[PDB]
Amino acid sequence: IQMTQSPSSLSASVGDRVTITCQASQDITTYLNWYQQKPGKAPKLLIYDASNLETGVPSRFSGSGSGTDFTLTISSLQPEDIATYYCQQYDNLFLTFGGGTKVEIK
Amino acid sequence: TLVSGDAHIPSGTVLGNFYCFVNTTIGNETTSAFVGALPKTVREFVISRT
Amino acid sequence: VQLVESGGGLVQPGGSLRLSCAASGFTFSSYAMSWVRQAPGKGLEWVSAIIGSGSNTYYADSVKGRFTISRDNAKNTLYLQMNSLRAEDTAVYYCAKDTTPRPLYSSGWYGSFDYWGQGTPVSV
Ligand SMILES: *[C@@H]1O[C@H](CO)[C@@H](O[C@@H]2O[C@H](CO)[C@@H](O)[C@H](O)[C@H]2NC(C)=O)[C@H](O)[C@H]1NC(C)=O
Ligand SMILES: *[C@@H]1O[C@H](CO)[C@@H](O)[C@H](O)[C@H]1NC(C)=O
Ligand SMILES: *[C@@H]1O[C@H](CO)[C@@H](O)[C@H](O)[C@H]1NC(C)=O
Repeated sequence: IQMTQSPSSLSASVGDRVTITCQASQDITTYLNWYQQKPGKAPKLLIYDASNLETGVPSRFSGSGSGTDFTLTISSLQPEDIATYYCQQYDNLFLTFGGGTKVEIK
Repeated sequence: TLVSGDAHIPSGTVLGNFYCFVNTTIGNETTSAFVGALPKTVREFVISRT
Repeated sequence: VQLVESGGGLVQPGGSLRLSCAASGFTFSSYAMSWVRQAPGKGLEWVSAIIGSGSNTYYADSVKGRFTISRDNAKNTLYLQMNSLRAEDTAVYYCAKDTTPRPLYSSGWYGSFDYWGQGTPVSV
């Protein structure tokens, strides 16, 4: 399985509506995770099953998609959200991560 | 009832005595949930990690 | 819930290491665990995973046959055995915990890591 996320990087102002996509090159149906890794720290889980928001992250985040196309959105990009985001499938136990995507404020 | 804020107060209650609540925050979100009532006078307070 | 890794260091190519990761704050034998590494300035790559019982173990092809995963449920310790290391094996290794608890008599799926360790460096 291969994953590709676009864009590789992006920059937006505080309060904007950043959107990052991921595609699976194979039918994944709904099995997708979204992680967030701030610089120098361990990642955190944000969304599981491609749309189920985790119990300890604010509702600013949202995720949607099915099959081969998926998308993660930030309703109002706050300064705390500067990090790298990853998509990871688990349809096959030899699970693979994506290449990542970096956000920036201006 | 202004301080409690939430409208989900169970029926059968009597207005005129103190009811205890809990406010739970999840980031920028706040919810009020009813837990029950407590005696008028307390002598010891105990809370566990669980 | 807490995860702490140890055993990182510097070893010559062809050497071996004894990566270890202690777990506390949750029933250890109910969750599958996996090791995932991050090469310097690169994306995360999954290395190996083991279910709660230990009967089933999976490895990525870049590590297949060279490494060996194990777990000791008696004292909440997850191990990773590295053998015949190469140059591209250098990275930061994290031990991760799955989110789905499963019965000890079952063998099942995994892949929704909710907790991660601090990570430890490995240089070759
Ligand atoms: C717990 O949350 C409740 C809402 O269920 C709060 O009650 C409201 O608080 C806001 C913010 O101060 C006021 O503007 C409203 O007038 C309050 N009442 C209603 C009916 O909405 C309450 O203040 C919170 N309590 C504590 C102790 O934190
Ligand atoms: C609330 O408590 C005060 C305490 O002085 C009491 O006087 C009042 O009657 C109570 N309110 C209601 C609505 O019963
Ligand atoms: C929560 O959001 C509201 C509306 O954007 C804002 O006024 C408030 O200050 C925010 N507070 C926190 C703690 O995020």
